Amino acid sequence: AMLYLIFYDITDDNLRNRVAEFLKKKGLDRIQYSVFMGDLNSSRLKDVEAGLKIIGNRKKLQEDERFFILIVPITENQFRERIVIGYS
Amino acid sequence: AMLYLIFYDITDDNLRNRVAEFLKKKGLDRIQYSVFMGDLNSSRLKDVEAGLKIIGNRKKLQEDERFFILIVPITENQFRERIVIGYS
Repeated sequence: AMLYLIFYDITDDNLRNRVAEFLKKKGLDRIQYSVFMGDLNSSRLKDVEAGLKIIGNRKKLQEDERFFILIVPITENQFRERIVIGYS
Repeated sequence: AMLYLIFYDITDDNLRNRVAEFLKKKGLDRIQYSVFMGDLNSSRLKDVEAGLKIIGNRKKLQEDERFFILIVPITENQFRERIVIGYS
């Protein structure tokens, strides 16, 4: 199974919490408030994608509202090469 | 030069705008409100990292404030394999 990184930007608190809860239930590792990672085969990737699409299956109501999820395959080595920047 | 994906979660509007402006000036391609990508060699990666750290060189003032940037190497093929989910 390939490793995936999942990043999201969801302004609605309710929808964001649904996404976080869903990804946790799928067994993905949470690495930041809005970032998860984990291994997914074809079946599990399809389930994740379908669930996330259902959560986003609505219309935006205000121009500054965002709902965006990016799922990208990565390798363990690439993840080890990551740079994380925070307050310092 | 390796391709990088840059995701961030920055609640302060001023700092977020400084990051977006900086990454644009560095020639990275913007792919979402808070996501960029592009090729960086060692020299250019170091400059990007140093600049982003300077922008984050302060102390958080309220518990729900976040400043997080993740830089990860990826390949063009991995990016072509990405899944993007939005409102639908």
